[PDB]
Amino acid sequence: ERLLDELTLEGVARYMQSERCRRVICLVGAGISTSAGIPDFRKYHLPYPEAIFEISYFKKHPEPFFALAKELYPGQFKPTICHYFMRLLKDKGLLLRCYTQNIDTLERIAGLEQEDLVEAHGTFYTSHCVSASCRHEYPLSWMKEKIFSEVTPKCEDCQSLVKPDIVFFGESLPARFFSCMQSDFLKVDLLLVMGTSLQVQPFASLISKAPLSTPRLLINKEKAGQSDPFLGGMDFDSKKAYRDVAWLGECDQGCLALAELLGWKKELEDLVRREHASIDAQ
Ligand SMILES: NC(=O)c1ccc[n+]([C@@H]2O[C@H](COP(=O)([O-])OP(=O)(O)OC[C@H]3O[C@@H](n4cnc5c(N)ncnc54)[C@H](O)[C@@H]3O)[C@@H](O)[C@H]2O)c1
Ligand SMILES: Cn1nc(C(F)(F)F)cc1-c1ccccc1CO
Ligand SMILES: [Zn+2]
Repeated sequence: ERLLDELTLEGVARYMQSERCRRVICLVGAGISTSAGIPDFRKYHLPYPEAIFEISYFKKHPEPFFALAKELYPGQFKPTICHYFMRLLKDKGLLLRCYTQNIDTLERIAGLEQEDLVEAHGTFYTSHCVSASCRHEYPLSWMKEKIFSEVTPKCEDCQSLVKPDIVFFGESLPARFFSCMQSDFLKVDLLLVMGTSLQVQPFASLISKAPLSTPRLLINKEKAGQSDPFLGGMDFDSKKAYRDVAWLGECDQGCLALAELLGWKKELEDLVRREHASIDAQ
């Protein structure tokens, strides 16, 4: 009946190395970056505490946002074992797409390219002048220098405010999300959900966009995605369970176990160690 021979990580690895599994979509959240030192990120006289992340207030008073940005700026941008496992998926020719709710750029530092990524909530990687007639793009280095010097970032062409490409409250989701969703989920063979509680919509509903036969593996500290008894959910434990698997623990250790099952543990170790060595050497 089912594509997985058993509702275990071993069954998922066997399915992955079968000829049936060619296209893997990753859905990742804050949990895949806590081991990197980036925790769950989410005087100025704010009218309401959400104003610091609402677009209108930012364009009126951006200084609070950038003060918070200096306070939260990471001491290092070192992706995790999980990030590099996704890079390995890319190298092995199995990665259809990575949908991320994170803005910390670690997916790109790990070697995932823009075509590989749907950054559902944007990113700090790129910033743009807020003027529609200009839209000058600035890199993260420029923005970091502005934030650390405590100088509000202004466009060099038109002197307008420059905003990191994260999706503020009152901004729309990137259209790439919907277009890529409509195409990708016709093609997915395996859904790999890592480090997210699947509570924020519409990113959570993504799991219901997979075909009914598509196996779905959750690597997370706690079970998530099951239908809420109060209000296509994950079914790990019922007698009708057939495709959903939960590996409970650190995302790094779950990806290590999966790589070991796949025979990739040495490749993953070498990749992580060389990339971390190059980051430390900057
Ligand atoms: N780094 C970031 O970019 C970041 C951080 C915090 C919040 N957010 C915002 O939160 C929203 C998305 O929510 P979400 O689902 O990503 O977060 P969430 O807090 O709802 O879920 C994260 C999940 O990961 C688990 N987890 C944490 N550390 C883990 C680890 N080391 N190993 C395994 N599991 C671990 C947590 O227990 C939790 O179940 C977006 O609005 C996003 O902008 C982003
Ligand atoms: C500097 N900064 N500022 C914010 C905000 F103000 F929007 F919350 C988020 C971040 C940021 C940037 C890069 C990596 C990780 C994070 C989140 O810890
Ligand atoms: Zn400009």
